[PDB]
Amino acid sequence: ARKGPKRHLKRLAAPTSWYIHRKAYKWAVRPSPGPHSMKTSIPLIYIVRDYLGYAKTAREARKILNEGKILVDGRVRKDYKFPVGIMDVVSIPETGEHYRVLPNRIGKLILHPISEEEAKLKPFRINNKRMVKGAKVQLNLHDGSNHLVSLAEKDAYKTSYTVIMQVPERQIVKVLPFEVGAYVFVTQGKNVARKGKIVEVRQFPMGWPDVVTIEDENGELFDTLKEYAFVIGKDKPEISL
Amino acid sequence: GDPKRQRKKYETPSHPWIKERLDRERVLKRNYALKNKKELWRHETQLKEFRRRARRLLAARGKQAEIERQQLLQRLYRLGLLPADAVLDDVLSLTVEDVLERRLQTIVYRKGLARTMKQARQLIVHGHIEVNGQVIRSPGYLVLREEEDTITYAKGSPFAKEGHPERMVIEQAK
Amino acid sequence: AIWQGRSLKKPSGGRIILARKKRKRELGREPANTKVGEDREKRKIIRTYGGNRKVRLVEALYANVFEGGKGKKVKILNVVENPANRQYARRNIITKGAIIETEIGKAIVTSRPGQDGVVNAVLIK
Amino acid sequence: ARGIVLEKIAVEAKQPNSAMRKAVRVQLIKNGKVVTAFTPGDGAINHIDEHDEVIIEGIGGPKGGSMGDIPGIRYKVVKVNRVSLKELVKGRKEKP
RNA sequence: GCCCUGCAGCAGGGGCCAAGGGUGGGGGUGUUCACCCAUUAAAGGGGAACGUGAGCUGGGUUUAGACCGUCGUGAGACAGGU
RNA sequence: AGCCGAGGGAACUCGGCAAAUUGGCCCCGUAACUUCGGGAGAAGGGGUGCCUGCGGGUGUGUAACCCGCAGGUCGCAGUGAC
RNA sequence: GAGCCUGGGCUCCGUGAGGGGGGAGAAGUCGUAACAAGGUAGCCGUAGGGGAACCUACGGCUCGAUC
RNA sequence: AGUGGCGAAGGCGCCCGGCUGGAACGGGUCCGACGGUGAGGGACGAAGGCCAGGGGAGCGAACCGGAUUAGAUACCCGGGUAG
RNA sequence: AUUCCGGUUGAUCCUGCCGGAGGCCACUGCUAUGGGGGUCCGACUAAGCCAUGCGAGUCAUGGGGCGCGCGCGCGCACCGGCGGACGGCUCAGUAACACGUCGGUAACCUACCCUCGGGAGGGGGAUAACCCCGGGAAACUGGGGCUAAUCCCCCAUAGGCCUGAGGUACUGGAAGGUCCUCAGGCCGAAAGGGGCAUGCCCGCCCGAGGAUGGGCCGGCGGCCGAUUAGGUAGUUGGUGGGGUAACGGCCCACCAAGCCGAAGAUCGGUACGGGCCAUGAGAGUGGGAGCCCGGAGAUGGACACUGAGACACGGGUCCAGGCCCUACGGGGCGCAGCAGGCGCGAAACCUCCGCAAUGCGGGCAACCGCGACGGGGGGACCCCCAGUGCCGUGGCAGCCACGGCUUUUCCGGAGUGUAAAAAGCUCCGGGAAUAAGGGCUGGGCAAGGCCGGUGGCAGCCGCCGCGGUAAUACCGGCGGCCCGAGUGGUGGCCGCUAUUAUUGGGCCUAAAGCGUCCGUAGCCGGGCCCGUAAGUCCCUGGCGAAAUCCCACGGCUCAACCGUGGGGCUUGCUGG
Repeated sequence: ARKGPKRHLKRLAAPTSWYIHRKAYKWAVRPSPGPHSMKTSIPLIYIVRDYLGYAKTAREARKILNEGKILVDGRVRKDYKFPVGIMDVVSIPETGEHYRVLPNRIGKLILHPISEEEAKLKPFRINNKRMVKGAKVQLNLHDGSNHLVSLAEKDAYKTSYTVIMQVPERQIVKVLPFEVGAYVFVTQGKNVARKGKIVEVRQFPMGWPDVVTIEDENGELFDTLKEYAFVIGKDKPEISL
Repeated sequence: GDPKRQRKKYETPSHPWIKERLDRERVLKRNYALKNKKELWRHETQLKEFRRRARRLLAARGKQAEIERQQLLQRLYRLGLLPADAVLDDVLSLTVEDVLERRLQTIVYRKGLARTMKQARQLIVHGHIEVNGQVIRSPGYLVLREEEDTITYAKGSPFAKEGHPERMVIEQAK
Repeated sequence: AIWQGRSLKKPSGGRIILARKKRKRELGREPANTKVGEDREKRKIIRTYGGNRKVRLVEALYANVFEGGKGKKVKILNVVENPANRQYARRNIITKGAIIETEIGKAIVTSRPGQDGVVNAVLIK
Repeated sequence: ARGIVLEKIAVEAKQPNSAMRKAVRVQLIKNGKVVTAFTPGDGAINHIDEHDEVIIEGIGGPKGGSMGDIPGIRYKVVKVNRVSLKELVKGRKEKP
């Protein structure tokens, strides 16, 4: 019987969001707790080794990681268990390479190459709000991170808006609201990786979440949940998809 | 629960001692130079699988249905059992002799590289026959349509010389 | 040991057979019978599930009496009319809901001393 | 199953047949129960003796039961002291 | 304590002297004897008014009550049982 | 005519004769068999003093008779003898 | 709150003087009840009787032959 | 006296009088789907048998007799108890 | 292949059962050349007992100190820190919110990890190693002296918790929640340490949140038994409290009389649950050891300490039952971990090599450790591809003589391969030589009317039936047929079986209508109109892990196998 928490993970039990061979071996890297969830993230060693192919074993990957040759959100990361997730940026400055992490229409995560200019911005989705001592407002974002704001400007930040921020120094620019003409990118569900504009919102009673309708530029309509609709622009995108 | 076990790819008859089946299988075994009944039975099973797929797909409505239809027809054209302008009803007229004609032993005989089917089997198994570029040693390989013209003798093989005694004895037939 | 985890009978009235041991999470502890003191106050400290802390009162001398937002620290005389058990008034045992005399008058206890370490009471009108 | 021989006997064949069928009583080693077993072959009873260990199978019959013209017998001898009766009767092996 | 032996020893069998001491406990039965158990050095047999009721007991037996079986016409009897 | 007797417990005797054991009240729990009325108090088990208090029933009742519970304490023993 | 002892309930197994019927098995003894109107037509139900198949009485059925 | 009739079935035959149940026919009469089957449960139910009380002609299990028979615990005959 | 055949008669048609003929699993007889892949091998009886060796460690950049060489460098142990609660084994118990699925916690905990906002002030102490002296058969262990810390303690400040009165800034579907102000009180932090260097690396404490992992609750769903019919007495609820991390008869005091049940309670039997598997045309029947997710247990049973987490397989205490060492005073152990052994049985392997790959813990890192994992050894475990010669002439009826050829396989060797090996792959030399059996032979059912022996004996036989002196049915010889590195025997499941029948059976005479009626639940119910929209139908959102199943493409010679993608499966739940 189990007397405590788990520390291993088998390959047949790994999430579906990964590009991994499940029968080659028995063991997989269990990620460490961190910003994103388990169903929405992949460790760094798999990126270094199986996606880009800069190493064939794990010793080599650990060795490159322990020398600051790879960044995530403008920060150095030496832990091969750190979970990388959606809207995050992987940067190798020794090769001039910058990738943005996004899902497919299938539900798996990939690497979309971008430029050095767009590598310095990261969008965030406001997921909740709190009042903390000193009478200040704390925004709880979608990667599990947090931001502080003054009381005077509380009405400008709500629980589904999007905020663009310089990544390392973490300064805000270009808030984006949730309205009936905003651009959207779906992150989970059956309609993942689709994109379009908002049309209508719908609420329901006693615990059931809110729904939203969207129109793609071919003219077709589709519904999904409101917490799955990432806002990235007003009329056109601000990042590359 | 119970886990997976690998299963046979050939079927046996329901009764072992019926005169008609015995006679037919005897004739086929003799005229195609097979070693056992397993080979005959597994070719027959291939046929039956094709035939069941056709019977299922026929009159099934959707998108995966037509996808699978086209897949089946293209697979058959590639194997060499159907022409291009074919339809799903041309499958049910196929027989086992075609599957038996699509194997290396028979092709090596019909091409003039061997005097007999047994000689062709020996050549294949000893490694004197080449496909497009390769050495294959399995007389039941089910040659494709684009390879039937790339079948020759291997560079390292005595038969690859035009003056070999046995190769001359082989060309003496034609 | 105080198990405090599950019942060995179904509502229908049938019997149940424990399929596993008594876990440690499920356990309980023995009660603090907070008494009126004579010389001092007594407090115990207890480590708990997640590495946390509880404070037990065993003997009490002082209470915080509230009358409309203004608090005073006074003493505790005889206990009166505990509506939860007959013997508590006699033994002078303090619980939530108990009525106590102080230098001022009668007051009702609004706290749980076996969980908090203090006796907070509201004065009667 | 396995057991030890105690008694060698002969049984009458049912009607309308006339013959003696050779059998032995066998005391099992699992449970100690005594059963009866038929010895197949021409002369299979001479390759057997008391206190020999012998292995016991079903004889083959309707509903796992008596077969042909010897009812009352459900079992059959297969091996004698870890050798096979077929071989002992054909003459290819010997009983240690 | 001794003698003969078909007494090698351990023992057995048969006989002579010897009456100082010992020879017990339990099971069914009213029993005496007889039978049985476990021990023991061995667990002898007899007499004394079948020693001993002005010493005890009171199971058996032979009164007066009653039951069964047999015998008898019957009243009734039984060295037959309760 | 009566009281106590270590260790064993019917070895006593025709026979457990005589003596001893149990013993009041409350609660729990009680077989075979049965003429379904009984057996049955079957059997078997736990409790029981004094003090300080709290409640209930009838009643106008700090009159009277009855019924439940907690805590404290003493003794080898609380239907303490009868 | 283990273990130990004690009583009760439920349940599985082994055994026991003697007796009961069942099923098989070459050839035995006594009868001759059922199939033909089987030599008293057969059979259901209830009751009584007899070495045994069986026999009688009351009520029924035809799955009973002859005219 | 019927190959007939009434009754849920078992079963019901002299005549007259009284009480009572159900069906068919005829019907521009009344209500307006109130119906079918029915686990479990209930009511009726030949003969024979039992309990309690009466009665007892004929027939007649058991029983007893005479015959027939190798025998006859039976068929046949004469008597007879329950019923 | 949506299938039939033999058997009751002198002969016939029926019913109905027995057998044959197909597949999968376990044991087993005879026989056996070679490779590849794979989730195979003490599960069934004994969750029975275990000799030996291994299965959990790491940090010297936390601290003081000893030794060996030139303050520096190497090595050992000690204190201290994190981990040892994962992984690995098994199927006893359990008919249960244990499992599956949908939801919930506004009723809760969380060390390692991420983000943000803030802090590191002032004092004290001991004690291992080291030195002296030891005791005890051992296991273990005493006294004195000296010393340090990221060891221990204390003050302060932050902060944590309770209560009362107000304000209404936040989230949310909805505030016993968060924020602001006041008041009365209990508990109460920290290592600016280490390294490089003339600031950078690794770190300590508080708070708000998340992630990871868990605890608790609910609706639906899935065995048999009436020769088990009434059960329950903290039992069902309420008021007030205790206790828990937290709701709760979880426990306590008081008031009531409720709770479950023929739509089968209670009791008894068997049994880890699912994804899955076998079979069948399908409906359906049956099973659930091996791989994954969940649960439970560590000789039986009970109880506790330390820790974020245990009532803790390789840590503790006791009772029972077993065993071992002893100097007889006393001590120690439980393989359902890898191998190995005894015992039980019809029934299951080497006391091997390695941390190179995949992963875990520790560590700034380099790196160390791991019977997990990987790699070989033994085995008729399952699947895929092959071999035991080919050609021509002649003679017979597949064989023999003759003359040539090839080398899969075999014998020997060089490379590559591999952690090291082995095997496998490329090449070279030799040489048709190095390699077929098992069952059957009367009908069912394919194949002998041939020969010798036995003579109602001996024996065969799924069933029918042979054998009593010319035996096509026994035994053997010679021939022949089925499958073929396999072929036969025993037992179990599905199918055969429309012999369990929803699809889809039957009840005058073959098994089978209650003796007949009236009626409770329940099932089935006349025609038109209006309404609702619960069942039913369509469209769409969120869920039903992966492996397994079907198809196509691509990579290992093809294949089996692996990978990319597209579909189903998940017997369904839920929002519009």
